[PDB]
Amino acid sequence: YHRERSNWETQAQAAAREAARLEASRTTGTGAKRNQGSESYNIISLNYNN
Amino acid sequence: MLSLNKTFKGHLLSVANLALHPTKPILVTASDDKTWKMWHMPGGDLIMCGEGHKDWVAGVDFHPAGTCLASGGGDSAVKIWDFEKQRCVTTFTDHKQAIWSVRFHHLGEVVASGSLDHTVRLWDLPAGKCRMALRGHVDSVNDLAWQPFSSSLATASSDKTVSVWDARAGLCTQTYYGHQNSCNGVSFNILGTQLASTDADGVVKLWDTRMTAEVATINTGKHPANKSCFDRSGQVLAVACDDGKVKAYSTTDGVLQAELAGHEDAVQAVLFDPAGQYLVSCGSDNTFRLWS
Amino acid sequence: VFVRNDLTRCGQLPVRDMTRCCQALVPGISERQVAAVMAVVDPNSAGGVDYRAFVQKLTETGVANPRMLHSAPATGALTRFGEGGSLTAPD
Amino acid sequence: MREVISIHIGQAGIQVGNACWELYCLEHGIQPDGQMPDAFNTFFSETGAGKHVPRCIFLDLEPTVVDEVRTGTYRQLFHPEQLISGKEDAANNFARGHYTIGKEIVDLALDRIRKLADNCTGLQGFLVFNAVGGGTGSGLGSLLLERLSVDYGKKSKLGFTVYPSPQVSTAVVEPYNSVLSTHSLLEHTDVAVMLDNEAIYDICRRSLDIERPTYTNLNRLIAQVISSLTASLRFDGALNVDITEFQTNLVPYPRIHFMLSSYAPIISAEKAYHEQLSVAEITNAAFEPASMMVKCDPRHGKYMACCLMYRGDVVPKDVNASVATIKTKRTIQFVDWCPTGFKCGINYQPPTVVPGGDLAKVQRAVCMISNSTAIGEIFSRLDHKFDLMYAKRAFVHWYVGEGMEEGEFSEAREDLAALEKDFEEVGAE
Amino acid sequence: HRDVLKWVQGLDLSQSLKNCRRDVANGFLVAEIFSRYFPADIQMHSFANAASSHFKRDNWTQLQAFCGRQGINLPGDLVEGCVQGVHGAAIALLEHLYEAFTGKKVP
Amino acid sequence: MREIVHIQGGQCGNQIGAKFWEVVSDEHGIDPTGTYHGDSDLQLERINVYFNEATGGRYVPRAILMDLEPGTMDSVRSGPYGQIFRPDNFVFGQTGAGNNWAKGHYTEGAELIDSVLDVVRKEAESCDCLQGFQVCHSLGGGTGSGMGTLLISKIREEYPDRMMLTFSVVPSPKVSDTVVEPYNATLSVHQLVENADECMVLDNEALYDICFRTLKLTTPTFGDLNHLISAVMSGITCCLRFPGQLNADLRKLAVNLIPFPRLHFFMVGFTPLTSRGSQQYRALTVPELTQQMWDAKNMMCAADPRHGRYLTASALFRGRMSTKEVDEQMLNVQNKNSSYFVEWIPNNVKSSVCDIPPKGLKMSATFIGNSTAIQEMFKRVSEQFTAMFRRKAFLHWYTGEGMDEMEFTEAESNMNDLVSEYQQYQD
Ligand SMILES: Nc1nc2c(ncn2[C@@H]2O[C@H](COP(=O)(O)OP(=O)(O)OP(=O)(O)O)[C@@H](O)[C@H]2O)c(=O)[nH]1
Ligand SMILES: Nc1nc2c(ncn2[C@@H]2O[C@H](COP(=O)(O)OP(=O)(O)O)[C@@H](O)[C@H]2O)c(=O)[nH]1
Ligand SMILES: [Mg+2]
Repeated sequence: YHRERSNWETQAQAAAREAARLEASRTTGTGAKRNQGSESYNIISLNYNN
Repeated sequence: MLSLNKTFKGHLLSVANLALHPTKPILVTASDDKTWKMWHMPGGDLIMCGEGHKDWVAGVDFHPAGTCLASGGGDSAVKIWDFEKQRCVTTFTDHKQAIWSVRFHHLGEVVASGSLDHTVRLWDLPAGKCRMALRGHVDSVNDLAWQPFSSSLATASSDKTVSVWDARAGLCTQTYYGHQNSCNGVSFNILGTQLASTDADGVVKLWDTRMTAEVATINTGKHPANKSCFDRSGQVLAVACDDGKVKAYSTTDGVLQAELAGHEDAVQAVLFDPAGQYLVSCGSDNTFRLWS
Repeated sequence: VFVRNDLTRCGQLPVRDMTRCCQALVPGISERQVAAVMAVVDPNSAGGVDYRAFVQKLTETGVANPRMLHSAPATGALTRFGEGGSLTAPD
Repeated sequence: MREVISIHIGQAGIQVGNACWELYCLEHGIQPDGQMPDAFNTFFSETGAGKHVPRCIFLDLEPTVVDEVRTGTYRQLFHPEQLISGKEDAANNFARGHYTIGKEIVDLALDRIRKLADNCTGLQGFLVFNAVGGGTGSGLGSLLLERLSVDYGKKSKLGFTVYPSPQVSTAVVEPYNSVLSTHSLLEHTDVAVMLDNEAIYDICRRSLDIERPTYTNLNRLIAQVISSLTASLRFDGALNVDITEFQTNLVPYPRIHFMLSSYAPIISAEKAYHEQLSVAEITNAAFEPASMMVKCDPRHGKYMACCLMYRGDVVPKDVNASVATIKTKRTIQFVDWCPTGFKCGINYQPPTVVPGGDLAKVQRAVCMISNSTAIGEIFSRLDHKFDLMYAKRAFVHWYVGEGMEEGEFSEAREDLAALEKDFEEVGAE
Repeated sequence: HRDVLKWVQGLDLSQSLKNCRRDVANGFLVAEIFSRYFPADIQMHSFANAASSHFKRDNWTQLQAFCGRQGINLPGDLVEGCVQGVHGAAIALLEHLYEAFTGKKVP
Repeated sequence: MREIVHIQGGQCGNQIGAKFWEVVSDEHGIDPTGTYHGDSDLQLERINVYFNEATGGRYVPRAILMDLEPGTMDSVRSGPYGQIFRPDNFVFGQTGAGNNWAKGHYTEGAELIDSVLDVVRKEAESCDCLQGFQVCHSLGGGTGSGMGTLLISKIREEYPDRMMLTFSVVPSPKVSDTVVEPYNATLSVHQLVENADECMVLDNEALYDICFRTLKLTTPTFGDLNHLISAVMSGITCCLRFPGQLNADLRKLAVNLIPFPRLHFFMVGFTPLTSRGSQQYRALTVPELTQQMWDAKNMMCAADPRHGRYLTASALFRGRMSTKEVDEQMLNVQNKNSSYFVEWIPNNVKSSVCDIPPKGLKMSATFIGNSTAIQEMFKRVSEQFTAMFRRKAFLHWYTGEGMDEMEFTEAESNMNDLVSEYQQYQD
């Protein structure tokens, strides 16, 4: 039981680390800085970003 | 061009003998399960089945018209069944010894039958009585056949004697002792000129009607060959063996030509379809697989 | 049915209106029976719930056999599809 | 008194009977406990004091549907000895349900019928529910109806049978089972009402507006058809009909005993308030091909006789106005040798509404059961199916080894072929 | 060969031969033949059809005891070869029984 | 009331059986101690199909575990849910087959086959009416293949009217666990044709395809493959243990999936196999089950259904569903691609609806399909067998145990008989 639980814990920890990296990159805004617009306002409807 | 393409089964015990319809692609087999089953080559499925024999059905035979099928069993019973209504017309049990083989006449009126009483009897479907009984062998008559035109009846038994007879008068014309051991099956040619004898030596010997000249002598497997047949093409002779092999010997191409080892047990029946390309073989493995 | 009875395009309908909708869908539901599902779906709502949430919760919590509703008032063997030797635990 | 004995065979029989007896206990006010808090004598035999039991037997070879009645919401209603279950099912095999596994359970079935028949004084007939696409319904239903004819002579038998659909069906060997069961019900059943699940599926989708109908939805509005057939026996009305009245106005020949079915007002409550259900408007919905309970086109055939079962607030005047406007419509068509092809039956009770069904509370209703030559289309579609499979002996060794001989397939094929020939020549001008 | 195959078919045994060497190894087929030739002496009730070595030895021991009582002789070496499954011992025992029960010749 | 007797052979069958008895006893609510801890009354209604009531209220599984290696039954005692089994049914050998079909079938398996039949006869007579015999074993091994097929031959002769279920795992195309697989596989399937009423083919490298592509398991444990196998075997016997709208036992599945007697080799697959990342994004609906069921990557055999036409099919649906909307998916899948379905069988698909879903899962389905494409993984084994046997290699470890070379030509020809009759229906 300990061996197979360790195997599943390694799988779930790899998955959770990947999910945590993606969530951190989404929250801090570093990810898709290629796709991030400039000037910090909506260019179509002239309203401030939130 | 002889390989395995289709298989036909449906019997619990060993298959004793088999035959084909005279002008239809249907094979009727008689096995040790006390039944006779007809199957279709193109589909592999059964069409008709008949039961009622008390013991193992030793052999089956069909008339030239194919209306009446005879079945000789191990309980000394010869049952004649009509395929049009699936009705057993007659059940002759006058013999007290085991019956081996049957052969209908040219017109199909009467059929000769061999028993273990060292005699060959003649039975009629309408009369149901013995018309003529002949005795020319000291052992059980294993096979009987009739010529297509004349009254040349060939009887093969375990006494190593093939008897050519005139059974209408109840007399034997002559007997030939070419076989070195017991004989199980005599297969005529397309005409009545040549007859091939089976033996425990394992040789396909095709003697003449009266000259008895062995034109070709060939060897078979170690076990004794039991069943023989001649293809309608006039150049191929099929011989089963009890070692699990069916040999197709060519008359004009190097004697032995083809060997089929698809079977796994002793084969006791071999025939060729009327088309001329496919052979129907039986065996002790309860699989009457038709070779292409 | 709830959209048809909703007159203001709210997304919410009151208790009597949803009782009428439930009776239209199938006759014989009591107003108390509707209100119990109202309280289950949205506890702190003063009046009226989302009929989308109501239908969604009923369709997600519906069962095939009326016998097995009795257990309604440990995750499962097949629901994991992994940790195959970790199904249950010793002691 | 008037009494009918309902015999439900097979998985379709038990679940249709579950929905049917749910409706009948609600009509008379019988609680599921079995106690009412004189019309009930048609379907219920009042045992002593304070208890009414169904006049039914629920027989199936598999136990898995008999037991859910025994532990459902109707534990105390049914007599425990009338629900008959076996060890193993026929398993979609006509040979099993008829010869091998069905013979040892029909002897207990006839004993239960004999106790039910002797209790009732005047027995009107036997209503048989079975599925010809299954093993027990086709197989055991055959052997039971063989015994019912030889033992209870001249007593009427009505067959509300579920017949396989052309488009979609739930099994593979239904063309074998239904074709063999055709000979069983051709010579024995006095009335055979054809039900097709695909047609009831399409009825539910376009009338009740249910995109995903279920077997429970289907059996609930099959029950309204069965109830309206027997509604005149239980409750009084202007134009009373009986079981013997039902045959003599529908079947003109002994070998033609197949009829369709159509229940015209089938609406949800959102449909109901905007619909002014008049007698003429409902009767036009009865003869609509879409409202038929079997997937056949009455336009393709022609009507032979029809039966109109009206319920509720129906005056005997406007039923005749509905008949007159139907006759003048050219879309329907009648045989020339039946100039008065209508049977009208009016009852004075609106149909009951089950708490739990998709049907609304309506004031008037119509069940229309008609004999026509369009039923030759129904048998012709599975005639092509059975001839296709039997041509190369597929799915035959399951039948041959289980007692049945090979010749019973071709005899049932010729019997079905002769039934097609009768339907074509009788309606011919 | 053909004579012993005809003889074993004529008794109409429940067991089918096929591979006869493996078929007659357990002793059920030879027990059936002996029971047909002596219905009162040998019954199929006292024999177990199984591939177990102990049950095989039990069946062949009963057969040996009863045939020794009745005078019919089969080789013990052939019995050992049959229970060990060597090729040809089963065949030779079959022809020996064929000659012993109803006497004919071997070619 | 329609009892199923489970029999396991070899290292694989005991490991398959250990996960099988974990899954079934979980949805029945049976603890490893032996008591009952369920929360619904539906579990105790039909529990005698798999568990025998004992003294004190304990439930003991109807399992017979056999192997010629005695250490392997120590592994099933060591496994979880290992103390529920009766110690008497743990019939054990001493020597071990060692990947030899002949050692398990004639020489070393014969001394143990008397006691296995002793407990099978004891177990069958205890219950009221048998519904069939369920066996899970290997074909590439020596115990599950040699001793298994001798047992299947023995219990078919003694009990001829009872059904047979073989969840036999077959040797793999790509990578093989042992060299002598085609010798054991061809000899096992020769005995399976005339004995097994229906056979269900599993492959390990088809299971690895499920665990990698669909389940997104980066390192699948060897017991995770048995979880997928146990999910299917619990689904075949679904309608017996639980009520449903359309019921179908193992006999009704046999009469619909088997048009001709020798064509009883199926390939199967469990439907709602979803990863945990994609768990939240998929709507657990009936159409999402049906098209994923018919997908080639779900099926647990190496044979691809796209190559050959479907002969018959069977669907076993569990949970809250609609009968029309289940059935219309089966008519739709027969018309959108009609080339993959045989023409002389109308309505190739059978469907059953069960009302009790698996525990923790809202709705599931199980597929069984008889196809003429299953000959691809028998011609492949015949390709492996004809290479080895023609040079008579690896044969002295088979001919030393009593069998001759003629028995190899029996299985070689009978393997080629099955692929001949499957091929002529593909045309
Ligand atoms: N209309 C309707 N048909 C049903 C219902 N239940 C089952 N059926 C029909 O039953 C057919 C299947 O055959 P079954 O009735 O289940 O077979 P059986 O009578 O139980 O016989 P066995 O299966 O051998 O036990 C299907 O084609 C369905 O159309 C139902 O509740 N309503
Ligand atoms: N899916 C699966 N396959 C297994 C398992 N155990 C063994 N196998 C397979 O079975 C084959 C070997 O069978 P084996 O256990 O040695 O059979 P035996 O020696 O006859 O008892 C190998 O190809 C393995 O891949 C298991 O738990 N699950
Ligand atoms: Mg059923």
